[PDB]
Amino acid sequence: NLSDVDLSKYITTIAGVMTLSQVKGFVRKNGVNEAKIDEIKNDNVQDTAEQKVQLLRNWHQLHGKKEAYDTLIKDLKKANLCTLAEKIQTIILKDITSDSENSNFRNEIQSLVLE
Amino acid sequence: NLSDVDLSKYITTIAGVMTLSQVKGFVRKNGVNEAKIDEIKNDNVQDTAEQKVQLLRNWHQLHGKKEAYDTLIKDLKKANLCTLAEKIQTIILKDITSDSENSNFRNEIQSLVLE
Amino acid sequence: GEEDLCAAFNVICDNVGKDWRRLARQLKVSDTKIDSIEDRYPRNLTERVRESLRIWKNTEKENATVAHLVGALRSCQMNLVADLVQEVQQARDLQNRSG
Amino acid sequence: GEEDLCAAFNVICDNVGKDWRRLARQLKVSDTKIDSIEDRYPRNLTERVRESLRIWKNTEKENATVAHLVGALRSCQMNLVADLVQEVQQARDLQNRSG
Ligand code: NA
Ligand code: NA
Repeated sequence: NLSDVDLSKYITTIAGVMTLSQVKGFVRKNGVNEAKIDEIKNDNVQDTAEQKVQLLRNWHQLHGKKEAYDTLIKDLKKANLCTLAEKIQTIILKDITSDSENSNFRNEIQSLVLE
Repeated sequence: NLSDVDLSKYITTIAGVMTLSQVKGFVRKNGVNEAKIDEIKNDNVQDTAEQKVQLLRNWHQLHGKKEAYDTLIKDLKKANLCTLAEKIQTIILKDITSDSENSNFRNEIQSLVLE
Repeated sequence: GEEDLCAAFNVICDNVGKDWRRLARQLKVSDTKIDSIEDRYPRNLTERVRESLRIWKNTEKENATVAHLVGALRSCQMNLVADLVQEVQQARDLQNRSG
Repeated sequence: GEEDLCAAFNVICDNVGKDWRRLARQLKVSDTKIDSIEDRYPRNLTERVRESLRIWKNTEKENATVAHLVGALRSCQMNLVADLVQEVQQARDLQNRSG
């Protein structure tokens, strides 16, 4: 009855934490051929959010849990690690080249890893 | 009566968070000529800890508070930022290249910034 | 906070399933409540999981943290789900700044 | 913890001076105690500042944090001292791992 609503809420949550290109990249690596992508891309020309959800939906219904988990977790892990690296580098270069105090550095880092 | 003990406790604290080359670099930039450094260097051949303290002592008794502060704070800020950059880079490259989970990342970052 | 716990809940709901009562127990959800959740939502396993979490959030207004959700999951050997919740939370932390 | 607060105290003691009573007040040190600190140590201004801090540490066994020392300092516009205390603490954080 609510199987598909809960699946939708879940896949929407993953969609919201990935960019369209990032989703396209991931699903391409894990069994969604450029055929299916284009079909999805032309069904939602205005709606890029729905594009990500359909792409992930198509990917999701192709895989054993252990594979779907490992693959997605790995993907998010690397994306996270790159963004952390970019954001922390920016803070550091900003503060290392400033003449004022940066009593905000600790707070800044802590917010990037809030849990 | 205790002016010099408290000045010693303070300068020892700063000395403990700097390397001998870092202290030598700092005081050189802020008015302690290579003369005074060598005189200090040969008075404590065995004791590198005391070298740092004498070096800082000599520097300390040469400067208005506003200048002593700004220069020392700036120096510690840059050294801290460099060491953070190195340490965080290592965690990120270690994790980004691992196949296992690294549930430790947040804790790792948090420790670096503990206050 | 609010939206973070929602994100976590959506991940957990659609991925826990069989051993949800084990998870409810770790969230210090009483058996008196777990019996009633079995009664309220006999149809969907996913709906039972959600209400268990909702009770937990109402049980600590200020201390209902994702960090503690992840502890709960890991203590019931639901590690892959914990991993995914962590990575989504971390992803979300990195958007607040950019987005 | 222990050694961290020492390091902070050593920095504060030798750099506060004139407006120490202002700082004592921010650390919620009673006037009844500040009067007696003026009596006990009339000679050295640095010794008066130290005892002020010692009372504050004894006033919160578990909650006497360097973070709150830095708040105290900043609320008295002793920002350069606060800065120094923060940087020393940060330096110390980065040695625990290496050293
Ligand atoms: Na991560
Ligand atoms: Na970096």
